[PDB]
Amino acid sequence: ASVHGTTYELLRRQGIDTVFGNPGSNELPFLKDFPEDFRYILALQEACVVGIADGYAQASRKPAFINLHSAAGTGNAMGALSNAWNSHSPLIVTAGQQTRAMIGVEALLTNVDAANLPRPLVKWSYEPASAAEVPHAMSRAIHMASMAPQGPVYLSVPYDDWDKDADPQSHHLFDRHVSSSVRLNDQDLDILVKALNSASNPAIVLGPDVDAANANADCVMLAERLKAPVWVAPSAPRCPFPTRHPCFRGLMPAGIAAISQLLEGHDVVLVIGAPVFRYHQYDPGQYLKPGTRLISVTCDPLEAARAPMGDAIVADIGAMASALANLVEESSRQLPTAAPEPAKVDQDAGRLHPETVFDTLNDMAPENAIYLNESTSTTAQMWQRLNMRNPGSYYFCAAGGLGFALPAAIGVQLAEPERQVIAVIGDGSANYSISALWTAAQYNIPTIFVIMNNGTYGALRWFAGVLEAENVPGLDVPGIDFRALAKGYGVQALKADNLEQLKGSLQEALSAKGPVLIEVSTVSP
Amino acid sequence: ASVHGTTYELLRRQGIDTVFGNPGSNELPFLKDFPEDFRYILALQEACVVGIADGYAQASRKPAFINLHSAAGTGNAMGALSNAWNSHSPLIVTAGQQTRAMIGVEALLTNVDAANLPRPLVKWSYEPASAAEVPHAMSRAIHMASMAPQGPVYLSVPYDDWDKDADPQSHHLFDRHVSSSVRLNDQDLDILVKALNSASNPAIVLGPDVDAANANADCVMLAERLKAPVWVAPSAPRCPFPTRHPCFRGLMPAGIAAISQLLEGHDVVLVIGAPVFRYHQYDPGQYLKPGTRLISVTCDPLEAARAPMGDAIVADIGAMASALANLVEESSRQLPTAAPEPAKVDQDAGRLHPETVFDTLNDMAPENAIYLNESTSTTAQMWQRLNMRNPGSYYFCAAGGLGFALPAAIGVQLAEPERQVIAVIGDGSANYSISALWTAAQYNIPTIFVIMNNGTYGALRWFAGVLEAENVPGLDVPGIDFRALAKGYGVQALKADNLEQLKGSLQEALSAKGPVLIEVSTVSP
Amino acid sequence: ASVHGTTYELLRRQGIDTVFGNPGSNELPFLKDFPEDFRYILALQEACVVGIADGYAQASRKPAFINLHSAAGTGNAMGALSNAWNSHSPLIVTAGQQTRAMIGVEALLTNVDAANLPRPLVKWSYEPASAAEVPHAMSRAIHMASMAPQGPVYLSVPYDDWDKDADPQSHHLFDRHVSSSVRLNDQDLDILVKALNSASNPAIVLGPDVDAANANADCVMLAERLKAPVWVAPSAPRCPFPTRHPCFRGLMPAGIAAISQLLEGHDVVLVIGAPVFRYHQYDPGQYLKPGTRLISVTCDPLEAARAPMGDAIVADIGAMASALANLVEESSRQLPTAAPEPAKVDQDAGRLHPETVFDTLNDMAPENAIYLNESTSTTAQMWQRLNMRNPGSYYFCAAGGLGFALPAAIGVQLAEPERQVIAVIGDGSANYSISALWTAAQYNIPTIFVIMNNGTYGALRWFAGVLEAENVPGLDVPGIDFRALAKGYGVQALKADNLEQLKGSLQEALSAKGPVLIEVSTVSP
Ligand SMILES: Cc1ncc(C[n+]2c([C@@H](O)/C=C/c3cccnc3)sc(CCOP(=O)(O)OP(=O)(O)O)c2C)c(N)n1
Ligand SMILES: Cc1ncc(C[n+]2c([C@@H](O)/C=C/c3cccnc3)sc(CCOP(=O)(O)OP(=O)(O)O)c2C)c(N)n1
Ligand SMILES: Cc1ncc(C[n+]2c([C@@H](O)/C=C/c3cccnc3)sc(CCOP(=O)(O)OP(=O)(O)O)c2C)c(N)n1
Ligand SMILES: [Mg+2]
Ligand SMILES: [Mg+2]
Ligand SMILES: [Mg+2]
Repeated sequence: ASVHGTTYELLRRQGIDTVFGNPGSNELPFLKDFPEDFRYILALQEACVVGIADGYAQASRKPAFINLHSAAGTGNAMGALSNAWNSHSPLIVTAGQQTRAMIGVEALLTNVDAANLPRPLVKWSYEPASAAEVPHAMSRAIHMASMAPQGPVYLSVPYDDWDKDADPQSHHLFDRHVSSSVRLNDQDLDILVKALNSASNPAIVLGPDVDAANANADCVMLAERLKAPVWVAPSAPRCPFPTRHPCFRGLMPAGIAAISQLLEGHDVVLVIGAPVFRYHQYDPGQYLKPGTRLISVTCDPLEAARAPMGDAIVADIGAMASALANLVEESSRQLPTAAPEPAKVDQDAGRLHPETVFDTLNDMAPENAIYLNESTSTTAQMWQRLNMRNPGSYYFCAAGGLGFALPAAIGVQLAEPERQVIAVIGDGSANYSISALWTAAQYNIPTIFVIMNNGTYGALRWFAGVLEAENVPGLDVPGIDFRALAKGYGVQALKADNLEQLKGSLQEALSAKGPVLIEVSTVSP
Repeated sequence: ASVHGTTYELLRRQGIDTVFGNPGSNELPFLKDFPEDFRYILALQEACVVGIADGYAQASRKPAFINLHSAAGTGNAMGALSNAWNSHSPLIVTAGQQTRAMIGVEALLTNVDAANLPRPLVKWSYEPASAAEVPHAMSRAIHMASMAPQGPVYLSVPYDDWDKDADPQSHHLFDRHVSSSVRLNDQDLDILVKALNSASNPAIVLGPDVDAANANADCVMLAERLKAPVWVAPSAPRCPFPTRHPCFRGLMPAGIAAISQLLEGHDVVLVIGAPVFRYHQYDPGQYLKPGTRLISVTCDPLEAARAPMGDAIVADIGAMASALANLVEESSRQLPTAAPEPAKVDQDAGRLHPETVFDTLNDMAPENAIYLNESTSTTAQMWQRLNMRNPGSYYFCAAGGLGFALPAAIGVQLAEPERQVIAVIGDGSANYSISALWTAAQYNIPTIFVIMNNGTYGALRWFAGVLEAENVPGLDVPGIDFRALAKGYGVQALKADNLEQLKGSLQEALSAKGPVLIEVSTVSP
Repeated sequence: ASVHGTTYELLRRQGIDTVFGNPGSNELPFLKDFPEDFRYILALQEACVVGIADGYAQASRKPAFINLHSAAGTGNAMGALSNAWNSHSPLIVTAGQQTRAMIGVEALLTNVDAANLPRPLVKWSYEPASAAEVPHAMSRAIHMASMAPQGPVYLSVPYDDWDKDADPQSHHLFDRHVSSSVRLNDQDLDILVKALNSASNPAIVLGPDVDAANANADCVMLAERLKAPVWVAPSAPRCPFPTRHPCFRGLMPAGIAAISQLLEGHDVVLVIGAPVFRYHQYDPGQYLKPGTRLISVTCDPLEAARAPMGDAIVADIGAMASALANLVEESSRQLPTAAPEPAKVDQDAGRLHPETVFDTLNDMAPENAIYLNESTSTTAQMWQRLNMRNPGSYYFCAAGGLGFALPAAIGVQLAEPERQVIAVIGDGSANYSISALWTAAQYNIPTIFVIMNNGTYGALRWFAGVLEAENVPGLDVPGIDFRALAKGYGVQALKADNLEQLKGSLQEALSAKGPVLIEVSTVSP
């Protein structure tokens, strides 16, 4: 067998059947004779290839396979990798290298010091020392991406390797099962359960690894038994809990003093599937107030090490959430009462308030919609206004890197063909991976893109206000016609300048048989 | 509180009370006002500082703290780190950096690009961005070294940081408990237990993470219930099983074809606490023969990813060994029969055969002795001839880096004051960290060093034979007087040129109140 | 031709005929059939292999070739590399890697992520992607080490590569000549010459790249024409000027305020072949006083970039010193007058003052002696008391990493068989690479080692005084018998407890036909 044949066999035996790619000449020997059972998803720029794969992985809860072109293709994707690192996305990134005979002279398209290029944003990064090693290296990549804590990995392959003879002993790679589905030993688990049972005012804080694990329903059982309020950890990249459940208390503010104040009076705070914590703004104070202690369950030793307070347990989030939900006592305390509905903001017949857009989306979208956020100044309102009952219903760029939601919405919709994906993207963010629109058009992946157009980088105007920073250049982005960009890439486009047109545009988009972009004229900050 | 005071408080609250060091000027601000409850162990060169700390950590089963001088001190220790990486040793390596005001100009003793210096041989490597951050960075280092898979970490600290004010919120670091004591979820554990119960001819292979976990006695229960032979995985850095137990079958040959041949006819091979596998020699063949399947339990995702065959489970070795030993059925098969005793090699009245040295050590040493091996051409004989009943009884440089056993024997004897440590070290290996002898003399740490003197790098002469390599230079090391080197560093010294003198020298050394070196005239290969 | 044959041919064609090494099993395929025209110099530990090669390179002014064993051998040498980096030493470091077929599984002796291991202390670090590439990679290593700014480089080679067929086109590597012998263009050179001619009170500061370039005699002509005082830049690793020439003013103090004060009243300060500057102690103040401007000529862009003041020119030191010495006008100012001789320190019949040792060395040593310093608390006195008329007469560990002078003295004496090498090494420093003594004994390289025994790390006691640091542990090193360590490794040994015995020991050592160690009882600080 050739290295090509053995590698595609390994991939299909490990569950991989799709290649997200932008091709190049170092990759033609890999892509030729492309197997009939695989499907290649082209995108026009690498940040878009990786963003699509990333949404697909996160929504499918399985690794996604990427193929990029040498150094420049890999480099074009590094902002996307920054997000994938922070979301623990299982991404297997492969890039073609020059033929081994041309690497020394550094011929054009040589990826110099290849394994160092994607660092520090990958779990494992490698170039094999011979062609026969490529299937074993690919095996290592699959498992490194897929073990807890999941994350992106990188394999560089000289293009001459593919046609070489494979090692016949590579067949032992094909059916390897590797598990990291582990939980705290019985004795220590019992100590943890007794501490939860004994708490007089417990709180729960949930992060994105809960949704990744599909542990959401176990965490609802846990919060119901403990009769405990549930917050989402700050800077949330996913939604880990039904947002209209009576226990739900919303997104935590990403500040040190805000969070200790929020948690005051809670004696035991249990954090599951989040870093402790992904703060953002400068908000100095106590990490925790007197009387509050914290216990974190994380799948990631780097999170456990860097928490400034609390105990920690490094284990699988699905296994831990399930064990705790089934072991804790039913508390005799009263179940928390549901937060009230948000108020309607006054809206005239002109530009839309973001509140109005979310309220209308919530009124019209199916109950199993999936939302993506890259509307940076409207996050708090989005979280208050969208009822998200099901898992896998929210994604926001986990490292803050814009250019995620537009491609990732396409990957998510590919992963979940029966759930309507709606990406709400600011006019600033929409440009970073605008070319991804073409993939949705070409493959007919029926994502709806809602572009919030207020003409400015609104969140940066807000941070500038907090800093009291005057005379900052580069904050305005006038003069973009999103309907013309959608036409550019083959996607039906609509404009909503007021509420009547927003309703009509949403009705048409929800009825459409393909992707749709709606440019919404929003109020300027 | 100062950063100095808060950092020593963090260390003592996390169980650390000893600093293994070779001091320098960037470290004086850390070492001044050295706390009365800590103890500083000086060694004269950094490979020796790290080798001592390493033996201490491995034998104590807890992290050890090291303090070295900037770049050159850290660089002198990098071979030692190579071993510590492969043995999963929990080493917290700190090094002093220049004052922050002098780093830019690259004053003398600046550690340039400090965090990259020890890579790839550390789990985590860092320099803090401010003085107030140093206690949190130290906390991160403690936990990264201590979480499974354990390993060395590196922290660089500008010398001006220590006298700065600490953040009052650093107190939340002091009592953090972080656990990685986890095992496979119940459902999958039950599947694994049923596969073991159902095996018709199971084999067990154990590696060094079993001894690190003190899981040895659980693995004896497991092998007794399964009525299964037990091998030690190849290239063994520790001994995970009593070597005269009836199930024990010895050290596996470090070759691919040798191991598949050994395992042939075994239907399920369970590997615990080892890489799969640490092969050495070139020995191409099948990874496993038809009819054999393998299941590995490892604490290290990098081991699980790179195994060329088998299933794998990434979990704590102590938690997994205990759970399996207590859950499996007692098989009705007959218990394996003990291997026979090794034969006596003919010995005349002249130079000693290595076989004779081990046989005599076994005759005379206490039953709780601890041995270290750095006699590279005699390993197989050592394993056959020393009855090691207890855990923590054997150490051999885990990456093959010579210069480990002499210092590590001193650390081990410090960790285990009531167990006689006996290091058997070839005349070649003895030179790499010869200066460590001074530490044993100065602190009166009563290690016995047995130097196997055959005048040559014997194992390299053997590998040269296997390669059929002629005219190789640099293989002979004549003209070293080990009794004079021991005198140099204050250690009592004895010579054994025949068996009568070997017996007398061992009797005197075993009776001594301090360290002793015995130079033994061994047969030339 | 094989890769082995083509590589040794490349080496001899590029002037390399000696391999400094400590062998291992990954290197046997390289070392077999060792060519009859090469010479292998064995040392017992890698810091000693690299220190010997380093002295040899620095004194010979040509690259030296090193061969080490995989990761642990390379790691044992990293402190030595830290020095070699700061001295711009042209060192070609090769290390053996596992066979390519065993790298993936990480067999024992695999050097993982090999090219990153020696960073940041090398100019270039690489592992070839195929066997046929090895001679080109070796060519790259030779030239990267040898081009200005010279420095260490690293090549990792899988052991199976050597017996493979070489590319017949590799012959084009054999006779490549690569020059970096360059100087500032004529127009800008003329501007610089006119500025020097016009200076009313010029000063010259010289660093180690002057001695490396053998530009010393040109700098004497330059200082004589400009009638300018000459200082050696701080933290000096080499001596660039005759120390009894009338222009010589000694070693600059390594502090910011000290140097600006020293230079005050000098209108133009010309620095040649040094960083600007290698400060050490904390000594805040003005980089330069009003009225002083600085112009640096360096062979190293990293030095030019990081100078906090002055203009800079990046060019070859030999070409620039020669051009300036021949172009500048003879000034009509009076030639500087020679510094007076140092005074005799009162010495009784007991322990030796360091002043007395240097005074006696200066009285007895040949006028072409070469000295090495690793007596850290006595540097200023050494510089005042040794008349060093010739180039290549002084070496001190350029990064401050102890363990350099003892091995490097052996390399220097190998490079300069007709110049008596005398290494003055403190009792603390002597331990770091003590095993190097064996190389001098085995090859009969007649270095004289003068061990300054005061029982303590004296310079650290001094820095502790400056810091006002009390209760510092680990500063004393009692209980070392250097005569016994020399006997250990086959080197004749003498003791001097007073001046009479110092004189007699020096007379005997200067008369000896092989290496000699003298342990000198010096006054305690
Ligand atoms: C790749 C990339 N480039 C730049 C940025 C900086 N940045 C961002 C940030 O540095 C801040 C990110 C942040 C931080 C905390 C919480 N949420 C977001 S926001 C932004 C403007 C986006 O404008 P738009 O999409 O029109 O939405 P709003 O009008 O609602 O704000 C910018 C430019 C970024 N985050 N990522
Ligand atoms: C830091 C370092 N430097 C070099 C080496 C290479 N090496 C070694 C290796 O490359 C091989 C290591 C090895 C490989 C597999 C199994 N066991 C050991 S062995 C050795 C000689 C040691 O001689 P000595 O202590 O006198 O014992 P024997 O006479 O019984 O053999 C050498 C030099 C090494 N392993 N580590
Ligand atoms: C590899 C290594 N390890 C540690 C150090 C730290 N250090 C040193 C330093 O951190 C300081 C180096 C320095 C700094 C500026 C100028 N000169 C030297 S000096 C030293 C003691 C050496 O003792 P000894 O040889 O007996 O001579 P003296 O009695 O005359 O001082 C030590 C230990 C070091 N420089 N290098
Ligand atoms: Mg906007
Ligand atoms: Mg030997
Ligand atoms: Mg001293």
